[PDB]
Amino acid sequence: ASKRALVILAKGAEEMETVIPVDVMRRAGIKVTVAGLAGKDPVQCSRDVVICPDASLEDAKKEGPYDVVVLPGGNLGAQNLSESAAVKEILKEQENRKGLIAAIAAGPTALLAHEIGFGSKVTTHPLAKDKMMNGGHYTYSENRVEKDGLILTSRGPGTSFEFALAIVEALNGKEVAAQVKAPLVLK
Amino acid sequence: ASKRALVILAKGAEEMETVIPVDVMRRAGIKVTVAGLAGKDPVQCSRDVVICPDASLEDAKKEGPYDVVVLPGGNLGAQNLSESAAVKEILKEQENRKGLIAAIAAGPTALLAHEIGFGSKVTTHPLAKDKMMNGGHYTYSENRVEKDGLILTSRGPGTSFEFALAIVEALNGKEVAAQVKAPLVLK
Repeated sequence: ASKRALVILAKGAEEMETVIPVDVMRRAGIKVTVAGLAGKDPVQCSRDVVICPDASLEDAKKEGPYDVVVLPGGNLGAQNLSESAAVKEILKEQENRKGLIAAIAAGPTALLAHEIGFGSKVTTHPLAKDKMMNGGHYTYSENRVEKDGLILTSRGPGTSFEFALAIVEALNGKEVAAQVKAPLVLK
Repeated sequence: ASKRALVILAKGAEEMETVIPVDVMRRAGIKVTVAGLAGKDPVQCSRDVVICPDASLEDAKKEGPYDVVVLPGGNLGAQNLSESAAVKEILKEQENRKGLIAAIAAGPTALLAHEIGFGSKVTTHPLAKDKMMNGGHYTYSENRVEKDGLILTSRGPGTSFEFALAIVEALNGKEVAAQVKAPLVLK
């Protein structure tokens, strides 16, 4: 009955873009699984914050399917996601089953690497735009949060709450989103 | 030299109110030490995100003094901070040395527990106002970020960026604060 979310955590991930969505989704009653790309070991994020995943991606991948697969940003983190064959398979399967895919900041560049959702209108961190647009497989947007069907993208740490709340609305509805939002004291 | 910051991490701390300041301060070139209240073991935050401290508070306390002591929020986390004799001593020392003390959400209630900065104008998460105002030792504010001398407070996850940038400006200046802010893509 409860929606499930898979958050793929790789070394170099932007910790704020990882923690805000995980926190907000759990406030929404979503069962969130933080899966480590390299395994079950703790992950050293971009600003040295060390986060211990709930499980390895290899294991979490066997506990699917998920209502949403979340790709945090962070330059080095995104590169790790982009080079992962496991991630490629996870996203292809999610896209095939018509499941939501959400990526923030540099995270969307992983979609390009795995040829996911070509033709979609997307946004990324301003510094990741060129990389994301290489080949013109997507149409760029400056919106803080962009949702084109089952592809949901966002721009950076500063858009993480909007990003997370958009995921919540897509999975649990806007009433729940509004309920979760109020206590956050967002402007 | 570079400024130093001490972030006291206790079980039940709100992970967003912990990670955002740590991340933003490090982007500001501030040497941040995430110290675990109970020790050097991983800490289970309010929304189950597990964070590994850089060191135990016991050891971090020996590497002082710090230019700012940061108290994250989270109902249960703030309660642990409020009940800690180690925290009481650290804050008293910081207050006596005229060093900055910054607390967010429920975090300010730890200031009350340790009789820190009485008379200061402060803010807290709306649900922590009554606890903070017990006895009328402070004057309450609705401002998203309140700074009365060396006592800096904020309201919640949604004010974490404002809170963190306020700390940066207080330690490294308005110029550095603006430089760090731009890449965040804040609204």
